[PDB]
Amino acid sequence: DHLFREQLARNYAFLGEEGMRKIKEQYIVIVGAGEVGSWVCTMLIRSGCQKIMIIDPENISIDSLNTHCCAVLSDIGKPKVQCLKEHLSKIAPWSEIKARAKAWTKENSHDLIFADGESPTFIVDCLDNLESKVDLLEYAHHNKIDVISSMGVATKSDPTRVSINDISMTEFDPISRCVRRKLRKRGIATGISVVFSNEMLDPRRDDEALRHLPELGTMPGIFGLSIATWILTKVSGYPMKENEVKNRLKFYDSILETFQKQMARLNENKERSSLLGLEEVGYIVEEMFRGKSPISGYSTKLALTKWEANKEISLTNVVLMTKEEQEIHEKRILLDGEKLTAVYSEEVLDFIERLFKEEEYYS
Amino acid sequence: SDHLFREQLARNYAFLGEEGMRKIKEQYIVIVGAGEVGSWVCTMLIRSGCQKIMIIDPENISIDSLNTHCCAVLSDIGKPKVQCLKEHLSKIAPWSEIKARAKAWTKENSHDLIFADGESPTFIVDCLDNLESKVDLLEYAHHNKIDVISSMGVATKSDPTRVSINDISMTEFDPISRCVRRKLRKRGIATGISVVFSNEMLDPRRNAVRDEALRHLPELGTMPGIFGLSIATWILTKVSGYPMKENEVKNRLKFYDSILETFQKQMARLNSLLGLEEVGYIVEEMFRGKSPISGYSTKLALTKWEANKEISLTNVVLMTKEEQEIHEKRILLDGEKLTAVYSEEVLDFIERLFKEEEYYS
Ligand SMILES: Nc1ncnc2c1ncn2[C@@H]1O[C@H](COP(=O)(O)O)[C@@H](O)[C@H]1O
Ligand SMILES: Nc1ncnc2c1ncn2[C@@H]1O[C@H](COP(=O)(O)O)[C@@H](O)[C@H]1O
Ligand SMILES: [Cl-]
Ligand SMILES: [Cl-]
Ligand code: NA
Ligand code: NA
Ligand code: NA
Ligand code: NA
Ligand code: NA
Ligand code: NA
Repeated sequence: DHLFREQLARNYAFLGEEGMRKIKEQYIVIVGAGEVGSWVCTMLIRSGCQKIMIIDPENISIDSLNTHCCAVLSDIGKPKVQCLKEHLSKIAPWSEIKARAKAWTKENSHDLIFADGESPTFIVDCLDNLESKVDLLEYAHHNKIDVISSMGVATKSDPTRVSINDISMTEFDPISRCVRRKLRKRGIATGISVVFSNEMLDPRRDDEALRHLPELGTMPGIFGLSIATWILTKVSGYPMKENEVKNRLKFYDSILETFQKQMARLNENKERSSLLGLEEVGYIVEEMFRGKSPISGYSTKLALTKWEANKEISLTNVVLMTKEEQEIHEKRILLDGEKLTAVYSEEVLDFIERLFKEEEYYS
Repeated sequence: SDHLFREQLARNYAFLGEEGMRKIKEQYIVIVGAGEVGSWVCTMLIRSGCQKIMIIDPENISIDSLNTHCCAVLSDIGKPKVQCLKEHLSKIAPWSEIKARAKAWTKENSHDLIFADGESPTFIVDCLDNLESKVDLLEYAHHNKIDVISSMGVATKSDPTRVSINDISMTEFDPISRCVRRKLRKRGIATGISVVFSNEMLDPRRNAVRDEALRHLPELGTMPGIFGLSIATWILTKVSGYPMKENEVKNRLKFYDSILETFQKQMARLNSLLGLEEVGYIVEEMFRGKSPISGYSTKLALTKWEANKEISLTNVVLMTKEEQEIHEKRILLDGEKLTAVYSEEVLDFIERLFKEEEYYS
């Protein structure tokens, strides 16, 4: 009773009575007991949450003893969740720790997280499998739960550059790109706060399908804690920064109008023209061409245009460019209808064709 | 077996390159203090490679130091902090030699502790709280040319992004760093000592008021780790042939000459003991590169404060050559009162800035 309070005396003195009282009553769901999740579960419990749940099927491979905070030679081949509850039941016997040695899915979530008829306060994504994460975040958002997602920690080697901001604003982190694009594709643009760092290492040997490669055995720690920290502060009501968002709705509208015009010029069907709404103009400009004309590189006064004459309107057959560039394009390649090989050089058409192949991956 | 080490540490091996690891193995790392930050540090370098660490921490694993310490559990409370680690780390890294030391750290024993076995220390990590001992340590680190990192403070820290690693010189902002740097500079050293710290502004809710009797307040369970992990990350990335930010220092040595030149010149126009390193302190640390009269950073100079007192650190003020000339005629030569020339708003701020400095002596 009064022995518990002396263990966390530090946090009681910092966040206060009102703040700390609010943390105890919460219930957190950790999806991924891996090298990054490991820490959250610990730190959350060390800093003193009574109830958390860990969801991870796989066992601790000899690999993980480089990063995993609480594991040890003796825990090789222990289900990652099973090891935590064992190495946290010596920190806090008071703490209920629901350990689930099963995989998470869209279909089992309803009957697994609500278990014993109690809602969760927080979902912490600490997954690796792209296909599984996006699904979790979709489910996390659409049910309106306070939720934070870890991005990958691969290629990262400086703890100063790490950050927590809205998934929308991870432009320059190649690791995040793979998920937020796939998550944007399902409509979710700016709902989620996430960890990551804008650290690029292209001069390394290492080695357009981008993948998770190596990682420095400390960094995952940094992430885990920085999440826990961010949880602890958000939950408590301590002052933090709000997440800035990258929705240039005004800019997406102005573009759409330059496309919605083109559809009245060509005089094409209303059942194909309405397909491109504000929602999808955003995706196209921000995630595909990254606010940059693929022919030149300019970013001032752009517009959309049907890419080929004969083919239907879709993401595979459309592109943005400078007004002047779409003026030419509209006039030359599709209205007069001459082959695009004489209007555009080799260099560019290879950059375009691949830039659709990459879009066809996320479809 | 070698194979154990490699297959266990593989992901790092593949990250930094075998040539990188070779160096990590060679390292003999002294970690002074193993309380919150120290504990973190120690664990990670062992866990991430290093097979030779010394730890120096008297106090025992307090029941409160559970939401902080990196491994410690209820079973091993009331146990020497250095031992607790040795046990947990010798279960994860049997290959690793962790010479724990119950004893406390002094300027005198330092050598007879660290060099005892005969191996020269490659890297020192300050994780202390007693300011005296910390300075005494950082002092020792530099005089014995040992690549050294030092935790500053985790007091009033909320933001895991603001955590920076850099030189003492650059930590102007972080309020905690002052007491540590100030003394350090006045011992005769304000460059070379790498330090982790958050320059996170003092949180408003729990302009001429600065009297440094301000100290450490409450921690936040997670933050110590951020510091620990980061200075581990740092040490690992440095030792291994891996690229790095390369922290750069704000020691305006050129400036100090040009301002001292004004002071030295004022002495020859009147009727010289003041050092260049002493000015640098007066300039950067006390007046903070800004006149207390105007606030401008341009065309600055020194000048004897009042004619009655001896030329000391508590009786020379930095200001514009504009302000030097006026002050020189009116207070040094014409012999006027101080209340007569300068506003009381200034003369207070100047008094406090001496009562600040008065402490550090
Ligand atoms: N679909 C999934 N649902 C839940 N956990 C998963 C799923 N796929 C993988 N995991 C686990 O989550 C871990 C992610 O942690 P990490 O690789 O350290 O970021 C993996 O190592 C798996 O053990
Ligand atoms: N003079 C000293 N020499 C070495 N270690 C010290 C000295 N004074 C205090 N410490 C240790 O510094 C650590 C700081 O950790 P903490 O008290 O948790 O902030 C404690 O574990 C102390 O035992
Ligand atoms: Cl959120
Ligand atoms: Cl063992
Ligand atoms: Na809330
Ligand atoms: Na519109
Ligand atoms: Na150094
Ligand atoms: Na400290
Ligand atoms: Na930063
Ligand atoms: Na100097």
